[PDB]
Amino acid sequence: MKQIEDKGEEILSKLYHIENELARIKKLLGE
Amino acid sequence: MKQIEDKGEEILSKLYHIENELARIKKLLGE
Amino acid sequence: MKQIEDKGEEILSKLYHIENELARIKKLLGE
Amino acid sequence: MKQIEDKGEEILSKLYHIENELARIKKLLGE
Ligand SMILES: [Cl-]
Ligand SMILES: [Cl-]
Repeated sequence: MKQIEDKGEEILSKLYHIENELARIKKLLGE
Repeated sequence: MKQIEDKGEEILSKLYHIENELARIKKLLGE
Repeated sequence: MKQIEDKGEEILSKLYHIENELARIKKLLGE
Repeated sequence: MKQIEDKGEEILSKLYHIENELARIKKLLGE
């Protein structure tokens, strides 16, 4: 189903957002 | 598919939670 | 499909793991 | 389903990444 495929996409998009958050936090922490 | 939908909802729920927890951490570190 | 349902489950399980990591990090940071 | 499978793989890939990034942060904070 394309509804499921589309949900996969949305999920992935949230994971990229999380990775951007982490990139910021790693710099705040001087990593 | 109704079950997959429930798993899709639970997953997005958790993702938003994680995003918000990381946003609170970034906010606190920036202070 | 049950293959997709089972993948949903695995994904969720990783999100719980992430939440546990975060719980630890929030305490390290005195939140 | 082959496409959903590729999205499932990309998602798990990202999750492992995030888990490892958070593990490195917890390790560094505990030092
Ligand atoms: Cl995509
Ligand atoms: Cl489950």
